[PDB]
Amino acid sequence: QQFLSQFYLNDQDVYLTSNVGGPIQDENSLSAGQRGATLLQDFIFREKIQRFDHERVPERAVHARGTGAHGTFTSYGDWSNLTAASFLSAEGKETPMFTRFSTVAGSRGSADTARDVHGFATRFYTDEGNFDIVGNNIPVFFIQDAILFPDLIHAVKPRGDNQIPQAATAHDSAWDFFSQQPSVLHTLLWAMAGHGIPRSFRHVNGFGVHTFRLVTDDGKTKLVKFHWKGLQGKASFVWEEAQQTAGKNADFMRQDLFQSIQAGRFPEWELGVQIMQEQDQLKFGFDLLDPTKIVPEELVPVTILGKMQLNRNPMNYFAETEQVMFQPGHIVRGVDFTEDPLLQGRLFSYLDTQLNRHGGPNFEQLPINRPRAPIHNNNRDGAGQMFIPLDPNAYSPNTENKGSPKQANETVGKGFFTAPERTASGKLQRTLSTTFENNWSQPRLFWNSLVNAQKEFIVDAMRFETSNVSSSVVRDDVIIQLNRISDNLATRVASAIGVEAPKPNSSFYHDNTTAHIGAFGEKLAKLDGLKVGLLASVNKPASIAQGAKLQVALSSVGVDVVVVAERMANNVDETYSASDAVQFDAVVVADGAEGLFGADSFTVEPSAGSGASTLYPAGRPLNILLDAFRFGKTVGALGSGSDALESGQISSERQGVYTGKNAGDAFAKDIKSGLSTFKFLDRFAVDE
Amino acid sequence: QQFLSQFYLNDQDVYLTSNVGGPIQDENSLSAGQRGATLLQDFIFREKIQRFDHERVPERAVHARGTGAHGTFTSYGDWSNLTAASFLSAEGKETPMFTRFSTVAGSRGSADTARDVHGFATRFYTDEGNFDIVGNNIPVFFIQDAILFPDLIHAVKPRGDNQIPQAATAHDSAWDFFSQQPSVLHTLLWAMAGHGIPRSFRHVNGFGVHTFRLVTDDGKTKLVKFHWKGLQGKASFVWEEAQQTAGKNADFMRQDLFQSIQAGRFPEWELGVQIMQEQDQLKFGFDLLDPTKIVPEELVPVTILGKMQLNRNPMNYFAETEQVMFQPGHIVRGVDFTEDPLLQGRLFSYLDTQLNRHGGPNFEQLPINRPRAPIHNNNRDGAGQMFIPLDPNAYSPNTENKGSPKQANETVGKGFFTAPERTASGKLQRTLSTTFENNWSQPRLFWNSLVNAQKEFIVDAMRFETSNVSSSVVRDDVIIQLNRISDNLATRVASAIGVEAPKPNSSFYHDNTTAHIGAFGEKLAKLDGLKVGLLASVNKPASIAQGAKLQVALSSVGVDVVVVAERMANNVDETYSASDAVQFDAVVVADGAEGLFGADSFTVEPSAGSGASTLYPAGRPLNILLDAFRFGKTVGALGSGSDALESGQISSERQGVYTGKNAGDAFAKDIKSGLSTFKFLDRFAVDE
Amino acid sequence: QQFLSQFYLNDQDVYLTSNVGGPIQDENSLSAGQRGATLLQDFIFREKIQRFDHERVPERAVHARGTGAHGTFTSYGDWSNLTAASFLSAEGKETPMFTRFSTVAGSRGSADTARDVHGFATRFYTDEGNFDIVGNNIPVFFIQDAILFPDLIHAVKPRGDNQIPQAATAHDSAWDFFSQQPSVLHTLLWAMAGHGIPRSFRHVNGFGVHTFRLVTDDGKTKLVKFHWKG
Ligand code: HDD
Ligand code: HDD
Ligand code: HDD
Ligand SMILES: *[C@@H]1O[C@H](CO)[C@@H](O)[C@H](O)[C@H]1NC(C)=O
Ligand SMILES: *[C@@H]1O[C@H](CO)[C@@H](O)[C@H](O)[C@H]1NC(C)=O
Ligand SMILES: *[C@@H]1O[C@H](CO)[C@@H](O)[C@H](O)[C@H]1NC(C)=O
Ligand SMILES: *[C@@H]1O[C@H](CO)[C@@H](O)[C@H](O)[C@H]1NC(C)=O
Ligand SMILES: *[C@@H]1O[C@H](CO)[C@@H](O)[C@H](O)[C@H]1NC(C)=O
Ligand SMILES: *[C@@H]1O[C@H](CO)[C@@H](O)[C@H](O)[C@H]1NC(C)=O
Ligand SMILES: [Ca+2]
Ligand SMILES: [Ca+2]
Ligand SMILES: [Ca+2]
Ligand SMILES: [Ca+2]
Ligand SMILES: [Ca+2]
Repeated sequence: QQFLSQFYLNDQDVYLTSNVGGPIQDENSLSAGQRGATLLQDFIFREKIQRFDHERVPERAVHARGTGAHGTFTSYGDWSNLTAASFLSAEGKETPMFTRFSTVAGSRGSADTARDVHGFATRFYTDEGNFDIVGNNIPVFFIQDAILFPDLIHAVKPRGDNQIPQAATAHDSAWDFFSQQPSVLHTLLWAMAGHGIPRSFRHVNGFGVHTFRLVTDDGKTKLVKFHWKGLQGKASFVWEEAQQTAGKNADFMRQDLFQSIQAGRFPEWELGVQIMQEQDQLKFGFDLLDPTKIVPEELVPVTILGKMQLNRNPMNYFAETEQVMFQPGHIVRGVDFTEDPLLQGRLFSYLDTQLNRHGGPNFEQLPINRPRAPIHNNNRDGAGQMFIPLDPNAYSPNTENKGSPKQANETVGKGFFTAPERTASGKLQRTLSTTFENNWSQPRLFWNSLVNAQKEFIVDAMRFETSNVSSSVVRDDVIIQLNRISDNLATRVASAIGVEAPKPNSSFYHDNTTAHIGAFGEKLAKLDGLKVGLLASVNKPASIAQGAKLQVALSSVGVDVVVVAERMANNVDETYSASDAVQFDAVVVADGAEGLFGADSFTVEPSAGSGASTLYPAGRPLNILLDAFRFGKTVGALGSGSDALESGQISSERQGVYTGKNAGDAFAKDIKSGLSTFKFLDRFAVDE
Repeated sequence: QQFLSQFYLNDQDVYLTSNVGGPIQDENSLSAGQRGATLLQDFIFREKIQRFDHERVPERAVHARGTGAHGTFTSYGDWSNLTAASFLSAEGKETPMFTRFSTVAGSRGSADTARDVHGFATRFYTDEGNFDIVGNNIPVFFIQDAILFPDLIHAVKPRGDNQIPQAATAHDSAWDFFSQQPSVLHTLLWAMAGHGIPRSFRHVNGFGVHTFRLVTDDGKTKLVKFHWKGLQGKASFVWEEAQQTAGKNADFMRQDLFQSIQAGRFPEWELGVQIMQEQDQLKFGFDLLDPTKIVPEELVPVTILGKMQLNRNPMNYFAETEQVMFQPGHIVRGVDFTEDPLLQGRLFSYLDTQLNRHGGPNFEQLPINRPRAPIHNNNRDGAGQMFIPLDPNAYSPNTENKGSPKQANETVGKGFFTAPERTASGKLQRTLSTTFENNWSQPRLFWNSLVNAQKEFIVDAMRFETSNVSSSVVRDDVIIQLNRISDNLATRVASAIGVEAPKPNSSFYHDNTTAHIGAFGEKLAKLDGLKVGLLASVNKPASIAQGAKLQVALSSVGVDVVVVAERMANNVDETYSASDAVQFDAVVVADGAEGLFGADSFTVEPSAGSGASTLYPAGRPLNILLDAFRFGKTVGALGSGSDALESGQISSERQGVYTGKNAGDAFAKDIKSGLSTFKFLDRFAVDE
Repeated sequence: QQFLSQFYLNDQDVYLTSNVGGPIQDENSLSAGQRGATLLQDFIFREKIQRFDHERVPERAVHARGTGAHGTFTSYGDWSNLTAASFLSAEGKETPMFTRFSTVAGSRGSADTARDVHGFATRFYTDEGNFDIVGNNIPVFFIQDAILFPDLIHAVKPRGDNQIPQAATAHDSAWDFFSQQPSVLHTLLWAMAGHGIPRSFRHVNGFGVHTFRLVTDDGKTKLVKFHWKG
């Protein structure tokens, strides 16, 4: 906020002006008489409406729906023996960042909690150029060659004739593609697991996906995978809960990130690399160049390089978040590409697509895209040229500008250089590498590694999605492919969708596992920004007062208590009308609120002597409680509030149901335990 | 320069970087082996070539060919009793300016010296907003309603089928339009006179064309015409000279301006207004709203308000000159529009057309277009948004931003306001005003007011142009219209083009004149930047030495002496091969150079022993001399240099031919007298 | 469909081609060897990805979320005593139409069932030119002068800092504008009633909102409101 502040427009206590600084008024069109026609000479009208008429720019072709934040990177060491990259050159060295998180398929107003792969794009504004790692929350991708991207995306996006369905793979074309292109199976399993529906952007990890090269000044290389290890913990929804959130708060995840940062609860990730040798490319039984494969951490551990903290919200979403233009081609000395055909083609796309978004070639001149390092080159002109180059002789080699700008390379001026030992060999060809052909072993590895509940969630997701697939041909092709991963998986999905159970095809079956790969099964590391909804009543003021008492006990772990009541009164945060279970990570019925939770509240006729409230829909309080329970959330009750649990047929003997006499330390302890468990998986049926 | 310098990129003694600050080299593509194919991952190649591929923007729809300079305006007074305009509020108040001069019809890269109307666009960067007067070097325009602009311009521009001819009205469609739309006749006469082919942009006046309103803080108005009175004086070419210049130096006028500013010979114009009352709109015998009419200075004198000086060339032509986007809608408090239908429609076009040029709505954010005043409004977003608005509540009326930005109007915040007594009355209609119907009386006024030679130049121009009109219908229609101006004019043109001499139609004939309206007839006020070509010979070093001697005698009046010889040697500026009469305002043959001017030099056989030079084309020196004479320029000879005059059959008794013994003060005095006269009109035949 | 069919591209049982008619394959990038780098000379790759990279156009500034259908209008009469409009000149005269329905505030991909005013835009492809009535499902609008449109829309649309909330008036700026500009109250009541959340586009009426003029060949006029009665 040193650098960007030069572009700020402050509009506090000032007179309105045109875009060229003439003071104006803008509330009435210029007319010929009181009731007359509007005049063409009204330049105030036309300038104002013209800016409005042209406000929009094309949404991103993929990842249109996203949110961003500023942050800072701190290096944990001097990594110069591993890479020449300046931002990693010293312990404690700090580098500004901008990060954008996103879904993939949906357009820009689609719901945050759609099931999808998620983007995780991080820019380092380094002292030797902008460096972008444009990653995902899943370490593998659907396809093995960038040329297949429009096929994949056309298949997952809405139908060409009617543009249905929005932000969903639950339609024929998507599953047609997945089953025709089995490379997709690994990513598919991740997306059908908890990783497709995370609780927030703070509760995911990030991955560069591709193998990259790190390069030292003397040209030595290592092969790496980039990791962003989240310091909050993994937390994910179940499907029915994600759907409900989409209806109640389309902005759920962007709101969570914004509010956490405003509250000073800065989320953090550690940057790590799996460090490998050039000679390791084929050593592990798969190709390091294949973006559908993970390197299990049992084989190569993650070496931690430093830490990113997100600590500042944008001032203007459009200027900063909408306009940020990431490119994997934003590379710096000390990093190089590999021959991963997915990565290779990506490099073309990100330079080209900004011409669509920006409408011209000078997109790197936007404040959010500018480097924090000097720019000196012979590039010229183009629409939207915001600089005035003083050198009128824009060519090399020259004598007219005394040989400047000067060439920079491996040995002089700290130039970028391609890793010097990289070689090409063989015939020019359009082929699929024979090393890429195992599409099934790693999906089985992932499947083996999940807790039973998460295996079920995958099954339930695929049952849901493929029941929406009309084509019998597609449904059958899907089951055949799933069967090559696991006969159990295929059989459990087939039974819901009218497909005969397949016989085992054991070519790729195995029992290998890798640890903690699922979204479920580990406790949260931090509870920052989680919310407890305290269901209270204005008719019993002592119920409302329990909010403040519970809050004081939970403040130190960064948990907010939200007081819900029938109407806005002192110390009430929101009304039952405006509330839903999906807003809260835990729900607590306050002592004295139990009268709102009658078991007949859903269907009772609102007669005068029923004394039903008009302040919220029939059964709203009980609905919040029951939804919270069914979704697997921590539920609690204080004092007589436990009567509400009985009305809802919720036994206090169940895990994740807590009762307390009052809102003391003993109760807060239970709630903290519940919140760290996050979801109580014993409430979900599993196939026998 | 304090403002624009923040956008400067200095590339002296620096390493080459990408657009995002990464040091690079850019001289070899990345290849697979020494003789291999280029790799897609070469981001250095692609960023460099993408910038190049997108360098161009659409040329302006009209006035594509032009040049600009920075300057400063000084007010001669406190004009607050005449106008609320801030830049005219104090004696000695200074305001930065940018000015662009242009032709109209030709594309980018067309010749400076095409016959055309010329643009004269001046921006004042005032403390209360940018104010543009977008004018021409002729006070009247061809048409009376903006809606006819595409018709006029399609007719004047090249044919639709083959795009011939460039930058010329000498084709059927132009003269078809002129003869079908007699409103065009007044501007046509100005353009066919010397005003169509000026010597330089320093030697023209400027005009706002339209009647505007000036308005005081209390709402009182005057009607005005804006004038830019040039302080150098009017100077113009003859047609055959303008053509030869187009062949030898397409950049003649832009070069003249650039070099004059570099030499510190800053051209100046005084801003003036003819001040009239609202009640004067019809009382002069024509309508002040009619842009085809002048107000003769005999009826209303010009009141001088201040002075513009142009004193700094751009640093980068594209960034500054190509991207400057003028608008008559860039108006400030203290000025208002009139109901001139040409002005009225212009207001729409200049806001719309910048969307084409810039490719998006944020063109006022380009450095050259930004105001030197604060911007505060609720306009938002759009492609190429270079600001970050801090106010997230971009609407009025608001409480969320405490009611800011606040409305500015006549009485508060110094807002723009429409002159409060302007009224509308009558039926909505698409009609030509009955007050606009006299198309011929003022053309006759202009014709009457010219010296005989300039009458002849109009005749000669029309003879040239209409001899290139194939259609007999068009030729006949032209003569009919000209005849309504003057039977003399019509008959003189008709005789060249095979049209029968028309009978007089005396409806609009009159004998009134207005003073000094032509481009010819007055002496120059300043000789700054005029050029004397001294034709010398390396074989007679004393001839070259006369250059320095003549230069010393002429340096005090800002005239340059250019020494021309066979080859570059000490104190030689140009070679005969690279020289032409059109480069010089006067040509002098040096003592000792006379041997180069033999009468047989055009046709002698260049055989071995003939002695003829290969250093320049046959007859070049004599050609320069004879061209200079025929074009009407000052011609001189020193010492035995006078033998060259004898060879060219040029008698020294002729006006504007001067001889002397040596380059002393007496000869220099004669040259200054010749340069002040500029063109010797007695060398041109006139109809009897 | 006779008119639009000339622009149809039929891709049943055909070989794949480039945009300039050259038969191609598009499933593997051209590489230097089996595991090598992708070549710049792969024009098949670049044309395919360039088309993809540039698929999107800006969404409409308002009414971004909408759907359309083709149809046909039939005149019930010869209305020449009321209007010179050609498409209303004979009983039984038929004119092709296209209609788009929409919400107002939400972006592309926002929910159909957001509470909002709804667009009802109908084009008549008449024999004397295209005629559009660009209407809404509510007969009155929030503001009385077009110059206030960006103010209304900036207030209703998501906050400038964080772009929250999507497709909703349930935030401070919207209600700030509504309460500062009481002209908005009539439309507000319609939108807060069932008209803000219809069951479908088939179960709403349409309105031109503005008073228009109808004019006969001899220049006689009536003032009208246009209605589409479902
Ligand atoms: C050849 C096409 C192609 C392919 C194969 C990929 N992408 Fe990409 N992606 C684009 C073409 C593209 C794009 C069309 O160029 C986008 C849309 C907007 C933009 O700036 O780039 C983009 C955007 C985009 C964004 C959003 C950046 C932002 O927030 O603005 C992310 C996070 C990713 N991609 C991530 C990935 C990952 C992790 C990939 C595989 C490992 C991947 N993409 C493959
Ligand atoms: C309605 C169409 C129209 C009409 C009737 C006029 N103009 Fe204009 N003119 C334009 C439409 C336009 C334009 C298409 O909007 C241009 C082209 C580029 C631009 O910025 O504006 C322009 C450019 C343009 C320029 C170039 C500004 C520059 O250097 O960038 C000048 C000097 C003028 N015009 C002068 C005039 C004069 C003195 C007019 C009559 C008194 C006139 N124009 C009538
Ligand atoms: C001056 C600004 C302005 C104002 C005051 C209005 N509109 Fe409008 N409207 C636009 C500016 C606009 C626009 C920005 O020009 C749009 C966006 C996309 C487009 O084609 O036009 C548009 C789109 C648009 C659409 C979508 C057409 C489609 O489906 O593509 C409809 C149905 C309406 N408007 C309806 C109305 C109604 C019934 C209005 C009041 C009676 C109204 N608008 C006032
Ligand atoms: C890098 O390795 C070298 C040689 O082994 C040694 O000087 C040093 O321990 C290392 N330096 C850093 C940056 O840790
Ligand atoms: C880098 O540039 C320098 C200076 O021109 C040159 O000497 C050197 O050989 C270049 N190449 C490499 C690979 O270092
Ligand atoms: C303006 O007019 C008044 C009254 O006629 C006069 O006294 C005053 O000097 C004028 N102001 C200027 C700046 O000329
Ligand atoms: C200008 O605005 C002020 C303050 O809002 C208002 O009182 C006044 O009527 C306006 N003045 C004119 C001349 O319209
Ligand atoms: C000159 O103009 C005046 C005023 O319009 C007019 O009365 C007079 O007749 C004209 N005289 C000549 C010489 O035609
Ligand atoms: C129009 O009006 C006339 C006279 O009132 C009437 O006779 C005629 O039938 C009308 N035309 C139609 C088509 O209704
Ligand atoms: Ca391949
Ligand atoms: Ca329990
Ligand atoms: Ca008119
Ligand atoms: Ca010649
Ligand atoms: Ca003489």
